[PDB]
Amino acid sequence: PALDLIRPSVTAMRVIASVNADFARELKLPPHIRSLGLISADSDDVTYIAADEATKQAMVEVVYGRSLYAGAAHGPSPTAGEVLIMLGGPNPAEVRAGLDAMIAHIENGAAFQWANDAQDTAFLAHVVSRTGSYLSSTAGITLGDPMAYLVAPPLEATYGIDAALKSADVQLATYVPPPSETNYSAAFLTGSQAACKAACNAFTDAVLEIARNPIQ
Amino acid sequence: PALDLIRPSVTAMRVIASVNADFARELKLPPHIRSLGLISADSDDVTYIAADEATKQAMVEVVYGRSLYAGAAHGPSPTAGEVLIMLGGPNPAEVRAGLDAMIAHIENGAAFQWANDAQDTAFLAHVVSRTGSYLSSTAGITLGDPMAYLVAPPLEATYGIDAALKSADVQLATYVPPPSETNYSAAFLTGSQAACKAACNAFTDAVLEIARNPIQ
Amino acid sequence: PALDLIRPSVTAMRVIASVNADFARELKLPPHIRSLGLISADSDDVTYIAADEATKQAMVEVVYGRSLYAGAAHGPSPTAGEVLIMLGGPNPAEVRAGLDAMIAHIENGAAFQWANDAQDTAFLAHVVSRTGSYLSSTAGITLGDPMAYLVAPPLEATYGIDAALKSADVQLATYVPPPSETNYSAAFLTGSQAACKAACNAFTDAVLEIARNPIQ
Repeated sequence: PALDLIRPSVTAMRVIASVNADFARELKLPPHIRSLGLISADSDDVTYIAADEATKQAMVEVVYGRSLYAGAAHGPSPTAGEVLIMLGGPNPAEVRAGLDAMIAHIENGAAFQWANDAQDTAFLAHVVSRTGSYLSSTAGITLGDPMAYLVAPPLEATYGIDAALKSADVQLATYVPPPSETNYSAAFLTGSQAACKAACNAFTDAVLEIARNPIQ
Repeated sequence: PALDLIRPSVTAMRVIASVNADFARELKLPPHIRSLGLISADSDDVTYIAADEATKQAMVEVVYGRSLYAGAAHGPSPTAGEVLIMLGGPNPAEVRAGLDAMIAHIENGAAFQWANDAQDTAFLAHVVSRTGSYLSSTAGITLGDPMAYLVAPPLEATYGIDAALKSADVQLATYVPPPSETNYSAAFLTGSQAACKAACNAFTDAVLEIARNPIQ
Repeated sequence: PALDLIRPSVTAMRVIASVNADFARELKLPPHIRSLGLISADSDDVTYIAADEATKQAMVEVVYGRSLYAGAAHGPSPTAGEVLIMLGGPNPAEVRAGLDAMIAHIENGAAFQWANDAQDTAFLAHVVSRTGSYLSSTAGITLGDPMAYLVAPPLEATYGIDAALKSADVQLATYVPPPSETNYSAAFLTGSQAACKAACNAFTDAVLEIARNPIQ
């Protein structure tokens, strides 16, 4: 039913203890990063948040992060999900700690929710109370500060973003207009933590409203 | 059966009477445009034509217009369809008039047609007799002049475009090679109205030919 | 079962004996190329290899080559497959010879293989012993030299590329990170022919390993 959590899952994972020199150059890895952890999951935004959480729980940084066209439900294989994260580290131990943190946060952390009882529409309104290096890489987001991670289908997202910015003391840090590779739209809002929560609640109310009466 | 109209439908709609300042800046809205109408439908090109028709029937202009990867049949939700149009206006009344025009033209206007009796292949060959601001935004298209809107799968489209340019007194204004986000290919042809109709008929004949015997 | 060949098929084909002048200009065709062969198939990489083989078997060159978003299984129509190749030639005879070579190599040539018995995961590890103009267009690849064509889902591909570069005397010529329009990842490796075969075998072993135990 509406507001129930969609539980994402890790679909594939591997650790490259020592990345090949040639491939390392093509990947433009810093000198210190010669160990690489690969992970794929069926939910892109939840995974992006987990990767960022990983850069707080270990000596890792995101080397690569991209989502798939049309999402997991139209993926080329079960191992693909709709994302691939490559975490880089100085050694296999740090990489595994990072990956462990990613697994924990993909299975029991930030999660999309059903916008309706029909369960054909999904959205994400999540507060990252303390951003790590990854999310703070984005222009407008400072390392350690909080943020609201808002994701929804094109129209729900546009309406909801406007509705969030009017509900709390927050600023638009990054706006990803529709479509993303997955055909969703996304926004990263900044400000106080309590304010970000507020924004998330207003976002949710907007998406649910459209879910109930999509055409007024 | 072949040549039957595919009837598209509006999947979601909303009006933002007064857009948030911050969001307005990120959207780069002109000073006069502070009211915003959002609409999503299951057919991208038909919707693009409706939006353009709207800029003739009201004091609106298209702020944003983009289609989804792999189309409506592989959309993330029923409200997404495969397009989102954001119409901008000076006030909610103009925006609603624009949206009303969009609805009318999405339900009873330009429409794709089945290329075969199997109904697994679709195309669009439509004459926009008088283009509005939106379509005329495209390089080569003058405000008010006519044009042929041709859309078909990669090969059908390439063959048909060539076939249209040989059938009537027309020029290639814009060519969108495959794939578009929806995996179709498209062309906007220019010239006299009667000539555009001619181009549409030759386009159709080419697509049907391939539909009957795809491999000669 | 695992390692069985996926047999691709041509989905649509046509020859334009004499391309329209206007369209020819928009396509930026060289003066000598005024005949054009169009072909679409359900497998993009196999088709890219066939097109390249065609530039060896006839006086043709690839005018256009692009794949579709989310692949054949989520294509807009059966004629679309997931690729469109436009071969350009000086006359219809050369174009038809090129197309004949493309058909033969799409039906009985380079072919993806199932990574698992479930047959939900596919990969490509193929040695092009003598590259033609098309593949050698890519920076790092010399006309006539050999190469390994490696393709797999995001994680399988990353792991396998690293694994290939460690298995044989080869260099990374081109790396296409995930996702491609089809949501796969790809690599073109260079070096001796025997070495390329080696790389293909190590690639395959890596993809199969992940297929058996995707999460270690």
